[PDB]
Amino acid sequence: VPDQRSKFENEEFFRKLSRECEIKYTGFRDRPHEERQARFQNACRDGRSEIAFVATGTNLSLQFFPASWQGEQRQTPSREYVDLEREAGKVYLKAPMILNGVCVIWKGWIDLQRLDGMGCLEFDEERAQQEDALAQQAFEEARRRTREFEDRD
Amino acid sequence: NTVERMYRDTFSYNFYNRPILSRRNTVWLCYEVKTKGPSRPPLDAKIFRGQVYSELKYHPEMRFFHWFSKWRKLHRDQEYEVTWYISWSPCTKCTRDMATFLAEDPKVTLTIFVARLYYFWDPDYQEALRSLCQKRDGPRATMKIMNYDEFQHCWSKFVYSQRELFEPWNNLPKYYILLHIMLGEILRHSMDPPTFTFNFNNEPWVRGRHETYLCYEVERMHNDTWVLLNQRRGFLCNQAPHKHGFLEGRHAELCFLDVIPFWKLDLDQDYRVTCFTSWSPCFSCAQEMAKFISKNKHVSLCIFTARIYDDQGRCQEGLRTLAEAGAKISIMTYSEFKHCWDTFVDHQGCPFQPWDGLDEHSQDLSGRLRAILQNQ
Amino acid sequence: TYGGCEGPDAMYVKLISSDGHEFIVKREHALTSGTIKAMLTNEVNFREIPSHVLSKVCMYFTYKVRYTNSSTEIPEFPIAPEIALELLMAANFLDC
Amino acid sequence: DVFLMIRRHKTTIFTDAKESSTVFELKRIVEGILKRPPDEQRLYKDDQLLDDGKTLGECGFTSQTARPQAPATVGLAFRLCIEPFSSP
Amino acid sequence: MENRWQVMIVWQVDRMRIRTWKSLVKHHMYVSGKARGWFYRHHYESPHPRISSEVHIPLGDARLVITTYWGLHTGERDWHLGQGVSIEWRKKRYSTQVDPELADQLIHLYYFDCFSDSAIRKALLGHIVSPRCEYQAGHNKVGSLQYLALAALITPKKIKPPLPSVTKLTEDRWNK
RNA sequence: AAAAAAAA
Ligand SMILES: [Zn+2]
Ligand SMILES: [Zn+2]
Ligand SMILES: [Zn+2]
Repeated sequence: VPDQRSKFENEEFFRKLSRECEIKYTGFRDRPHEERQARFQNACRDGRSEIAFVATGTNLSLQFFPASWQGEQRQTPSREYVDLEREAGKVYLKAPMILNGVCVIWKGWIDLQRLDGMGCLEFDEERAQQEDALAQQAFEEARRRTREFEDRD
Repeated sequence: NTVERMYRDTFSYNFYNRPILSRRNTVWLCYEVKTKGPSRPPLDAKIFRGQVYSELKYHPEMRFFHWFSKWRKLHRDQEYEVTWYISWSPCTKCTRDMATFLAEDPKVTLTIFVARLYYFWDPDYQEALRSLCQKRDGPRATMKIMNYDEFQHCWSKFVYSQRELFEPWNNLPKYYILLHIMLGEILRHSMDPPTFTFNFNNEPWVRGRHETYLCYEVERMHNDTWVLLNQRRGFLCNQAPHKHGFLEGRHAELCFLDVIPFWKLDLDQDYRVTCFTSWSPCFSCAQEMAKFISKNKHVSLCIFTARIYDDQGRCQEGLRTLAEAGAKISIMTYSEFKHCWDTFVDHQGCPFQPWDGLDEHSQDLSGRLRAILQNQ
Repeated sequence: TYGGCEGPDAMYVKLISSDGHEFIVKREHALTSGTIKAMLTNEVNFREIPSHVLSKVCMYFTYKVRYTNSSTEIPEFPIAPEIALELLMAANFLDC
Repeated sequence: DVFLMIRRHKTTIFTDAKESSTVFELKRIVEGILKRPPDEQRLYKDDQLLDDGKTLGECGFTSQTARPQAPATVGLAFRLCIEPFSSP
Repeated sequence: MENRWQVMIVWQVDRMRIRTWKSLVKHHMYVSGKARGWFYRHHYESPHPRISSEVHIPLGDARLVITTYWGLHTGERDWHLGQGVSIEWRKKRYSTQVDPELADQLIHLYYFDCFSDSAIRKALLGHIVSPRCEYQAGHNKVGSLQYLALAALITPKKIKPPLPSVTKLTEDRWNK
């Protein structure tokens, strides 16, 4: 856990920096604005479609897929959600992930009037100790290695 | 870049219509251009060449449209019909660009004949195809599968065939019918109301119903719930005997069983296939369906028939054995007729209008089917 | 840069080129080399390394320290074949 | 931040600083190593003497001029010799 | 009852890059023995409605999965970016999303040819160095001065067709 | 018989 936190705070992170970044909903680009808002809001309510949010200035996008499509449900010590209650005109997104070996939470908010908003990344302290220690150690050892001058001729 | 004709080996290698072929990395486009009106020889006809992996500007479709846009200027008050014979169906980018091109040009009609369907399982390609062809508010573009006549025309007019007759390969008709069913599924083709009304009448005394129609849909199991696979839905009919097609014509049931394995259903899941037929299966088709159902334990079969087809008494044995295999056989009632009308017919918003004596005929047929399946 | 080289906490280690040039570079940057790190007294004299080789190795120190943690859009590090073998010799000596 | 080169009398120092840093800051940097008062010195660039009051932007030098792989080169003098590096 | 989701990081790419990636992976799995041991899963082997293909790469006792995706509405206005890629590192029930550059770096630890330990010693004795690195996408970090110098004096091999790279597959071209 | 397709 201390190594994970140190990495998160001090490492050029994944190309997805923890700093606040403007994000936008990309779905149904072509269709008119009102149609886009209606479809996005309906998808957020239903939970039957998929929803994607892209960082405005890059190539990275976060995809929420229905947990059914994956097949076997994955055990979730922490909870992700798409809430539509804390504010009248905003949707709040919470998504735990494991990136490059460190557990994180991505938190975002989208304004349904404009279909854009802000997202950020934070360190997750709860699940780091719950995850298997052997797999953490294996990935850590693997990523510390270099191919060069390693093979024994 | 164009060539007048292609060699015999080139044609035989490239226009072979097995739905899944590798190592066909070139696209050949034979094109003809004519003027609307009485039949006359094409004004221009040639062949374009390309590689699938080349740049989009070098694809034969883009090259044809670039050539045509310039050549089209000589007489702009002329309205043209264009025919393509293409070994691979255009790609997703070309499909979209042709849609735009045809939207630009109102005085041009395009008919495309394809030997094979390229990437027919890609959802994005399917959407682009529906935009190009299905959409009646979009461009007037038709797409069809090459049959014997089209292959023979290409052999005659676009091949170096020195006094040599066209010789079909082994499974030309089988592959054609598979591809025809797949394309109809992708384009969401619909039955016209007259065909439905004439073929699906359940009056016991019918005159002139020599052909059997079959509408199919598929459902998948999940969370103890049947979820429709909107991709798998369509209709088909029997193939009349033909010297160039099937010598003794193929029954709709056999075509359906042929197309099922191409869907690549997962053996670890559970599926339900529902068929609505105007005639119940014959004895041989019932035997084939029973064998299929016995082998493929991951598929359940449901048959709803408008009429009971009986001949020589083997039909009752066939229905009995098909039922014992594990299929469910029933008689179409008001609900099923209305559902088929609303799902598989081009009703244009019109409501389903039942005919005279529907309910009584349904009841009599249900009694007959109960007697058949109970008595043995 | 108020840190006094003459003192124990130097803030700068002196490097003497075999050719006759002398540079000075922060202790942290020299720490990236195993030999100098083990040696470090506040002065280092290299028996063989020419002046230009010393300049290139120090520029590499700067570069790696600047981009040691960054893993995005790393710029190129120019090298020339006529100096490649001697630079490699220097690096092998220094365990850079 | 950027990195700088100062060469004079077969002597050199490698150090980093910020963009808007004035030449007074550069002289303060070199003071801790040269033990010589700042305003006495005068920098040199392209064999042009640098006055006591000078700024990066006013000088026109930019970040793209000085890189970790190719830092900007300027000479120094006391109360000038642009001595080249050794050659193969 | 609240809904449930899986969250992925998907790099938006164009279908042409996906096609080439598939072709290169297949060519080096079958025609060349270089990517032998990798597995390719067709679209019809996955229940996922959006999965287009999977490439599985054994890494010792762990595994690297590159997944391509179909029919994402996120595609650009010009449909420059309809499809997507994701990278995962799995071992037993543990999984982690992986950066494309770290992905190539982890791949190169197991599969292609690199300079041997005796490469430096041979080079200063003026001899010929072999094997020499042929996968430069596996050295995308800031390596030691030794590696940079050696790679300078002896050039890397240029395989044709190029070995498959996760970095080249998921590199931002639309926005640059 | 196989080719899910730049595996040529
Ligand atoms: Zn095309
Ligand atoms: Zn029959
Ligand atoms: Zn290597």
